[PDB]
Amino acid sequence: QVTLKESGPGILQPSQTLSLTCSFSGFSLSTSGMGVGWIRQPSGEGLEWLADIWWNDKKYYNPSLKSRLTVSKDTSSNQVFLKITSVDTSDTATYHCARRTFSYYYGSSFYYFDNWGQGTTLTVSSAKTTPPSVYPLAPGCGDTTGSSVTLGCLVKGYFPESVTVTWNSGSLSSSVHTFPALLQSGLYTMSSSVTVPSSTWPSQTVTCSVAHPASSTTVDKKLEPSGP
Amino acid sequence: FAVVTQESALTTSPGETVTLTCRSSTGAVTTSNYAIWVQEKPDHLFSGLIGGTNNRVPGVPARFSGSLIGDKAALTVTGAQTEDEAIYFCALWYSNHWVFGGGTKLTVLGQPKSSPSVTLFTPSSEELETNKATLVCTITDFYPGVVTVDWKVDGTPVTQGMETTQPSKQSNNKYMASSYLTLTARAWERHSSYSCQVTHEGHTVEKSLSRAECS
Ligand SMILES: N#Cc1ccc(N/C(=N\CC(=O)O)NC(c2ccccc2)c2ccccc2)cc1
Repeated sequence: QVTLKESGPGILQPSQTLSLTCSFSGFSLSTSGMGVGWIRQPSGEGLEWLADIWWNDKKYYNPSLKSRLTVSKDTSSNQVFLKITSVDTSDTATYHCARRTFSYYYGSSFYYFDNWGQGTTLTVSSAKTTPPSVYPLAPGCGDTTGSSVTLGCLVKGYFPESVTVTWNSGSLSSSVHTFPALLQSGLYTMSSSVTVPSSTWPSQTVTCSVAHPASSTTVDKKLEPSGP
Repeated sequence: FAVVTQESALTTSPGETVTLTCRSSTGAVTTSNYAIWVQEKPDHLFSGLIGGTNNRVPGVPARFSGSLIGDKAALTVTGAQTEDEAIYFCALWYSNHWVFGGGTKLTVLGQPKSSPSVTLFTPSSEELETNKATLVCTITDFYPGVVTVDWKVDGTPVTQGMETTQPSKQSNNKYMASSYLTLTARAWERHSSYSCQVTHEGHTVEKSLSRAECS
């Protein structure tokens, strides 16, 4: 039952120090061939390896991050640590720790990245908690005609993340497509669209409800037609 | 400091054999680079596949094999299955550090190709009040999950302003994505034609707004 679970702050101000912990189960850094690695996935990007620390205390680092990175193990408590100073905007990503395994088979060496933790997220924003701005996305001209009509809601400029939107149509607010956040400038931005047949709007009342628990504020916006 | 390259996307069908590659910008990939292979499933789910350059991690399906073909490290999946649709990464070792590739979006056709359903929204009056004008262009029900968003104004291209999201999977296992074009209330009122050019499977699906519409 090999398990890995990372722990961190979540949000951070630029310049501050990051402190990640990787608590694990099903193995020990006392035994040979064992070690843990640190990898991060920058939002909208690929993977970027950070550091490796083995049972014999051999540490390996990312060349460009060297001066800011420091990895260390606590075999006693069964956890590994990672400190990253002068954290800035480029450090917002989700951090993962993975079990490193070493095998020396017939002169041949093998190194693996087998078990991975789900991750912990970090947003290095200087911004203070801000409520979301909600704008109704009514259908413009050109294609106002047609079987069904798609409406929407633009949720803008808020911090930190986590916002839930709920649609309320008087018939069939069926096709609801909620889109992921797109952190523009320290504040996020997402969208949600719902689809209803062209005979249930403006007739039936459609309203999108927005919630930002971090700020507790809630917004109800009615979708009204766009005219001349 | 080398650059590791992998294909961006590959499409295959259940029962087929597909090979993905990993190349080093500094020359040939040898056993000394100890190529690794990992798979990324939606919602931050990573699973290790190949170690050494051809050794499998215990527990991994026997259909994943790894080796060196020419100057590159390869990953073959013999008889691809629909649950194999995911993103694959590869890393190489350069004496004292690891460097990951860009990853490959692999699509195993569990249903017929589906074109994108595009919709372009104009700036709301409430937003225009604040001197900002956001354009929201939603794209849904497309498959394979690879698309390309292009914006314009009066027919000429835009090179500053858009931010498209990475395609998410829907319940129907189809993908969706969203792009935004941010302008000022001024730049919006100084042009008449706006379009969202969406490319999927070679073909283009352009949407458009004209500020002279609605009478
Ligand atoms: N991932 C990874 C990785 C880690 C270490 C190595 N190192 C490597 N040699 C050179 C070096 O340490 O600089 N191979 C190592 C090795 C070094 C450190 C930790 C595990 C293995 C080794 C040790 C003992 C017997 C055979 C091989 C190579 C790849």
